[PDB]
Amino acid sequence: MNYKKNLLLLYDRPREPIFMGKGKSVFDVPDNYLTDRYRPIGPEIQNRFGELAEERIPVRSIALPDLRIPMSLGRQEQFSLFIPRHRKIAARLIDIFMGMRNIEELQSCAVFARDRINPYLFNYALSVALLHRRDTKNLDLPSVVEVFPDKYVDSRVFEQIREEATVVPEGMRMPIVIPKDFTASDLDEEHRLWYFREDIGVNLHHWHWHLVYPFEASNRAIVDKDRRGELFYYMHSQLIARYNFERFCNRLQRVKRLNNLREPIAEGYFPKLDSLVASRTWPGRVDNAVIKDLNRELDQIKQDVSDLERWIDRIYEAVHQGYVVDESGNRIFLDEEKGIDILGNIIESSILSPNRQLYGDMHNVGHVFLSYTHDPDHRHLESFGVMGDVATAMRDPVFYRWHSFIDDIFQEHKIKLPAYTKSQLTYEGISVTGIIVQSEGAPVNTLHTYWQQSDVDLSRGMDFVPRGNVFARFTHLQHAPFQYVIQIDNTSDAQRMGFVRIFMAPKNDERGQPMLFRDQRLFMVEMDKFLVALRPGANRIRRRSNESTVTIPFERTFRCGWPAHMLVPKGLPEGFPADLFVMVSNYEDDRVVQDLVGTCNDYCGVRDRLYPDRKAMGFPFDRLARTGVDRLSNFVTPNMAIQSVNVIHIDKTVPRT
Amino acid sequence: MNYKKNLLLLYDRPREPIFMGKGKSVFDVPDNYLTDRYRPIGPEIQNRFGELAEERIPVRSIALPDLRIPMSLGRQEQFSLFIPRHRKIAARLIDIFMGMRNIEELQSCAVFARDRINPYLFNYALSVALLHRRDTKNLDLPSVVEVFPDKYVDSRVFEQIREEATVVPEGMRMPIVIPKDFTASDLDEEHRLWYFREDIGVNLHHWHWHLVYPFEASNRAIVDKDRRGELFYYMHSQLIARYNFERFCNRLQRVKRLNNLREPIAEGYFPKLDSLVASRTWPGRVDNAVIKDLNRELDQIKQDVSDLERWIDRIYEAVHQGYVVDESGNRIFLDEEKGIDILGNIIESSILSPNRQLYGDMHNVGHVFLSYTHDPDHRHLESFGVMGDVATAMRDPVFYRWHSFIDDIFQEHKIKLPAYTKSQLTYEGISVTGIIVQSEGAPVNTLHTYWQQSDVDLSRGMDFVPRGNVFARFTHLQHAPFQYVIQIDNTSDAQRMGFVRIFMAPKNDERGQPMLFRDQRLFMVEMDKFLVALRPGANRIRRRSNESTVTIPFERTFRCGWPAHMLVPKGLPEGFPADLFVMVSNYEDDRVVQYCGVRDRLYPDRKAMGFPFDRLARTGVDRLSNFVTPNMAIQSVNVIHIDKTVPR
Ligand SMILES: [Cu+2]
Ligand SMILES: [Cu+2]
Ligand SMILES: [Cu+2]
Ligand SMILES: [Cu+2]
Repeated sequence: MNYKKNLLLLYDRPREPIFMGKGKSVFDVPDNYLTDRYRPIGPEIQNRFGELAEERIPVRSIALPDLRIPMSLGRQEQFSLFIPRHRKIAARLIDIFMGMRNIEELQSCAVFARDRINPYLFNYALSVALLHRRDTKNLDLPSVVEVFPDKYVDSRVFEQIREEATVVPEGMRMPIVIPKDFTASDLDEEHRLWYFREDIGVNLHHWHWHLVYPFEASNRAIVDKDRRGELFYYMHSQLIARYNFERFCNRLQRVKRLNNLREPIAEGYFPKLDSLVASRTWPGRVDNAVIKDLNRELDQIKQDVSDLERWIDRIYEAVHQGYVVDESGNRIFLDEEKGIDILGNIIESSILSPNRQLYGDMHNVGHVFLSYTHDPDHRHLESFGVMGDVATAMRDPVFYRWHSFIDDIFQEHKIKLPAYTKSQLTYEGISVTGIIVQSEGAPVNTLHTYWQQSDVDLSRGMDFVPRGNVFARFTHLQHAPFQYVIQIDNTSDAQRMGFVRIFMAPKNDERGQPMLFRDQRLFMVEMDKFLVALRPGANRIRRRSNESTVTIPFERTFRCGWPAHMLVPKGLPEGFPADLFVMVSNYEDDRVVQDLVGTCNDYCGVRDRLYPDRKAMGFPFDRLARTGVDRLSNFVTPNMAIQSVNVIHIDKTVPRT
Repeated sequence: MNYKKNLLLLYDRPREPIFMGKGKSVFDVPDNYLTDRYRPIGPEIQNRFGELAEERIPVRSIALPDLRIPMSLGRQEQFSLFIPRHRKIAARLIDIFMGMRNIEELQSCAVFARDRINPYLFNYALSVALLHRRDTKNLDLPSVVEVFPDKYVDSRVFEQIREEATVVPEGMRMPIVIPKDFTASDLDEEHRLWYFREDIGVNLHHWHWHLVYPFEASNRAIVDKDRRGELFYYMHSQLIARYNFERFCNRLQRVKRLNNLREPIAEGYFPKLDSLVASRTWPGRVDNAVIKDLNRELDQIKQDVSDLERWIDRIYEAVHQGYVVDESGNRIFLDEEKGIDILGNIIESSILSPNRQLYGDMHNVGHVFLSYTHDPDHRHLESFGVMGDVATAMRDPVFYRWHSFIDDIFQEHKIKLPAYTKSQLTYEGISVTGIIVQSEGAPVNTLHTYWQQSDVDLSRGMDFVPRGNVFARFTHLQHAPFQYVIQIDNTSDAQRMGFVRIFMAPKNDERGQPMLFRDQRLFMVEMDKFLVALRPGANRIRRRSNESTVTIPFERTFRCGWPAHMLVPKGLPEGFPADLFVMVSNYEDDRVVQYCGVRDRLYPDRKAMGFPFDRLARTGVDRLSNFVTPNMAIQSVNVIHIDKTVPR
């Protein structure tokens, strides 16, 4: 009905009162729905903003459950899901929206609440409720860049957008270029990774992943998704694999983990963001900041560094022991199947953790510690730095150090699992004899990258700015389109089903030697995974880069999955050598019997109960090598193939077409 | 298309070869589709009936997966979904039919298989496939009475139907009366409940319920229906409530549970059925038969009584402990919300059970033990008695004892739940001031029952019988139509939505006083549950007996739902006193944002099944008349039976 489309208007101009009129509509709000500030002059307002509106949306007056807790958070305050207290506020609000009887009342509750609670919080609480209600499915949720550009753009632009919108008439407005490589100069070698850390795409993917797989609320409210623990492990694990790749393409070494929390943090980061909702800027972190015990009375944080250290010591113990202990005292075994999934819920701390009290909230609390080095006891009345918000956490270099450490802990479990036997990863009959890649106007086995400007309308997000269009020009990494061509022989006499699993890693190390397996296995980034039917004899399989199951299209992100333009590492101008790897596994073993919708539920989707692959995530390379194996070229079975690829960057700006 | 209608022809005459022609059609069965018995004389056969057919259905020759497993079960053997081995065979066949994507290849696979596999098995496997594919939806499957009358009718009639059909010309054929109250004489007081145990209607309802909610099925999608565990609890729980009602109307006490499996079973039952597919009869059970350890090597059953006892001991422990343990070792808590649902899947064992290995297959294995007392080690090469088949299980009195026990186990959990507070079952503003019932030509607050003959065409099920019509006359309980009239006051100033929940129980005890709540709560049978919009002030709600959400129409059964004619207990000639109860709950709380429209999504009521009375009374409450809140009402009803046979 219309109602579905009317809720989307709430996302429009988050700080402009709801009675000011969104898009080509306006809400006809009761007087008891007006805020205390504006209610005493309600007559003057409803009339004043009624003009220029095609439609007028009525709203029925209900009682509405108590909004005390939702309103506890200040309006000009920041909102993070990492902070213990905010979690309890969101879960209260989400409960109101995710218990609202009708689509009429959801709209009524929302319209009332919207101008009383924190915009950032409202956006989150609504998102999730709509996302997981059974009568608001298939809904096109606005990009959070468009509603909250302050979390994605240098603060400098805002006063230019205000100038341009006020001075120049619509239609004649110049697109505002968004600064890139702006957080640090060349004295800081970390500045080279701007195109990854600060890319709009990857920050949106991270934010959205945490939307659809929260770690707190209610198991029916989306917490208990199949293998979400393993997902948490793998997704974040691939972030660092991809990051480490991009590091090698900028003449840097692999990211160093956060060994121990008492030693200083070498790499500072000033993010250059200004929260228009908080009306303040995010604090920076200086070079050689030290983690400090937190005592944030307001936020309900009383945590010592030793608490964190204690959790880590215990988690390590469990991993080595090989089992964990639940609240009850019983033992649960970290086996080949569910071990990783359990560990994930323990480490991030999802209510699915079999003993939160013992093994703690290790990952999340780390994000808070790192974000509050500048003001840990609240004596300076300052908010958290960028690592305290999922929306912005990936911008800071320390993210990759903290997430690198966490990964080492997971690894400590994976190296205990028994090596995959020759048998286990052989496909009797199937043999892959070669894989190549071809781009239009480029040699075989060669990928190209470059810069590309794209445009985004940030109009809906610019509160109290003259109406009209406000286009912003993003510069971001892009790759030339390509396609894989895989030669597979059947030699069976029957149609064979198979999973095509495509990863890509560096060929050599930082010192220029052909990488060993033990090293290289951890640097393999997944590039594609798809089902294929093989006829007897010979089969030529072709797969386009844009069909990737790791990626989501341009149009989806701007106008949940990994951004398409970030699919290929940057490489070097002189060319960066890389091993492309493909494996065909026996789909009959890997199959997950299931009924599936597969239509852009941002990647097909996988919002259906189960995850569509019985094998472990990162399956060929998640475990150690079997005896005798030493490098990729002798790890291989017949049903696998390796290919030398060369990744060439070109420092030029192509248009978006 | 036609294809949908052509599959329905497979259900016609299950034991007549598929090339003999069904209805006004015939299949053009290839010569390599003829069975090894019939292939060598294909020429003479194909053109025996070759002219006399209006339509001729072609059938394309396809690959056809290996049908070894489906064909493992003998053709002259009995089926049963309780037997472990049959489950694996059926689930595999279901998988084949289900796995042919095209609706034309399904017809081809079916036509081939039909004459190679066990008819009972075929019928099940097809029924399940059709009901749960997308292309074959809303397809009206023929009543299993019409295709397999042997499971529903005294064997005596069959030789009369054969005589009548051979001797007398069509049009002059007399309807065959089906014997009633034929399994036992008046020396057995259990014989009085024939009209319930042996009623066609209720046996069909039971069979069909297990069709749409299986407990084992390749793909955990069709087994995983919303609250199927709680459904399993409640549905079966209502069977016994209704049975116990009918017992009181025949001067009997409440059904005694199977306290322990070592003690003899007092009540024997000879069902008098003859399987025309097995060409044998179902075995009877003698008086004072004892359960015995099973070793049915063929059927793949190796179970000791102590195994059953061990499962029970463990389930009781879990229920008292208040939690279960999954395969992984984790604990899951039997809370107010999902507790009952979990327990249901545990008891009887649905693949949804969080730990089958520990808590076992308790309900199902019980059905097998009870059905094999006469031959537990297969030394006598005899098949299972009536309790071994869902289609026939309700005929035996022991069914209600075994299902009575099982219910007590569920109860043990329900009595742990906290009593519903005055608050929880009050509807602020709403007040029900009275409920009555009226039948045409009968005093107020009075229900009538009687016997009624109905007719069913068993023609499609009578294999190798001269074609024509074969009408059978069933005698079954019936009630005079009636309607409820409910007086509800709003006193709010706004339109209030509400759920009307109507139950009926016996009024008094054996000593002649008002029954106490603790007792009476378990004897309340659901009569209706429907949504109503109330205007401010006063509202007069009227509801017909035939609008009941517990029931399905006549036409569906004869031509899943409780039979309409069985909606009202029998009562006595002198009149049987009963308390009619109604409650209006706040639909806003009970609502679930998504017999009762299309079934395939959710159970439309957030409240527990049997909601007013599933839990113990709050402090101070003692009998129904002080359990009541304003938004409830009680009414004395009198149920009168009349021993006469009315026409339709
Ligand atoms: Cu994250
Ligand atoms: Cu993180
Ligand atoms: Cu049953
Ligand atoms: Cu049963």
